[PDB]
Amino acid sequence: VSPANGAVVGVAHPVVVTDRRAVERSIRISTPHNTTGHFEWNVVRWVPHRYWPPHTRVSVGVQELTEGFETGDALIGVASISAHTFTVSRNGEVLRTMPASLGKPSRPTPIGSFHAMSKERTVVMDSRTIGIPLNSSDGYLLTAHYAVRVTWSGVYVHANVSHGCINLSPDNAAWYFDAVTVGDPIEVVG
Repeated sequence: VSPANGAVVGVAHPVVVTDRRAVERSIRISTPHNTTGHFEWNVVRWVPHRYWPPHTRVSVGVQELTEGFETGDALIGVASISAHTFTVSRNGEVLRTMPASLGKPSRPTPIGSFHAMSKERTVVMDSRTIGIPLNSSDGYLLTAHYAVRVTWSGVYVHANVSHGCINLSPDNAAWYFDAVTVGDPIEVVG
């Protein structure tokens, strides 16, 4: 079961647990206002309906085991294909509307509602590593700085960008990296 014990995460962070109805029954999310959500699939995860309440203690019961974590500030990022922005708000107020490169017109950033999965100060991205040659237009070999993993499928926040990834200036990517915490909502919309 993840997040780990005591871990202070953001508000889009799902709980991950490693008959489909039968293990669902053996799990329950206990919150101060009994927050509702649903199961999504092995390994099953539970997502809150409109997020977690900020600064709320969450405990997960799964069988004879209970574990609990905390939520911090409500820091929300929204990526607009059409506005060409990444906008980061924290508790209502917006901190930065930042210009962003969201994929490329061939492969723009996939619409969805996600969370920051991890933080890596620099990450090298070689298309050869997943079977894509460098002589391709959708090919690359670069070091990404201040990379925040959006999806399992390879979107990173870190312009002809491939894999759907989100590109910002270094000043803005550094800040978001500073601002963001594991769990924070990243929203891809129009």
